[PDB]
Amino acid sequence: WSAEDKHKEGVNSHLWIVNRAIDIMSRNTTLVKQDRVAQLNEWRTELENGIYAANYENPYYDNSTFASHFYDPDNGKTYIPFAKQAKETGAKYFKLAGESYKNKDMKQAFFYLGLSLHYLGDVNQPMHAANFTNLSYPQGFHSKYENFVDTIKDNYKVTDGNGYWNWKGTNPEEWIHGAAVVAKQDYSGIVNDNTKDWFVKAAVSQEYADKWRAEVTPMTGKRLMDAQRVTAGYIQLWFDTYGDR
Ligand SMILES: CCCCCC(=O)OC[C@H](CCP(=O)([O-])OCC[N+](C)(C)C)OC(=O)CCCCC
Ligand SMILES: [Zn+2]
Ligand SMILES: [Zn+2]
Ligand SMILES: [Zn+2]
Repeated sequence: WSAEDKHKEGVNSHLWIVNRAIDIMSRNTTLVKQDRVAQLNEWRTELENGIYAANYENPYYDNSTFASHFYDPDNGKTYIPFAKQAKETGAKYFKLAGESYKNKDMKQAFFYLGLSLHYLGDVNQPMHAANFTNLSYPQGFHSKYENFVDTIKDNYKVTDGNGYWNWKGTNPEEWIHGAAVVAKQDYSGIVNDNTKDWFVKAAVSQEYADKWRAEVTPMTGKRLMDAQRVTAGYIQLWFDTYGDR
């Protein structure tokens, strides 16, 4: 997903997903301790820095190849042989964030959590769970799709307090893998002969530009809503794990 601006949801789908997940936690009045939401907002600057940094600097963006932002649940690999993938990388920052938290280094803890949330967010994007990059055919489709998502995401906000609490085990890797499994299933709903064909013809015909956008919207809405619920459960897990007990 996009992450063009560090603090603006308008062009940062990653930030939007996290903010909506926090809203889910805020709406939940039977399980979530609201002081957890207070802490996230207190260290929002560091959190947002982490969400953003993943796409703009080393080692997070792997020398501009973003290899660590991809993870195919079927073979457990990213799109470049032997490179690090989203599951191990996302889990790495989830744990680093927790250790910092336990040591009262809030700035470090929330920056790392932000990074971890970025990776979790990415595997919810079908293309990232299928190793379909901006260089995959049709070239350029990956980025144009994520840019389009920013224009319609607000129509798919989750408005209840039901996050996927304890969705998977206590191991963050299970959460990232689980999200990728579901996302890859919805891959064909976004990338297929039709959308590929229309995207290419969209170059000369606005008529076709509207066609592929419409075609991928339903599945996009579903993916965005799932991403919100999973992220809320992931954050809740982080606090249950490192928040004393
Ligand atoms: C020269 C143009 C750069 C565009 C690159 C791009 O759109 O990357 C998207 C994801 C990046 C992970 P993401 O979080 O979904 O990033 C989206 C936003 N952004 C690329 C602007 C940082 O990575 C790839 O597809 C790898 C191949 C790169 C080809 C040059
Ligand atoms: Zn992304
Ligand atoms: Zn992407
Ligand atoms: Zn990314």
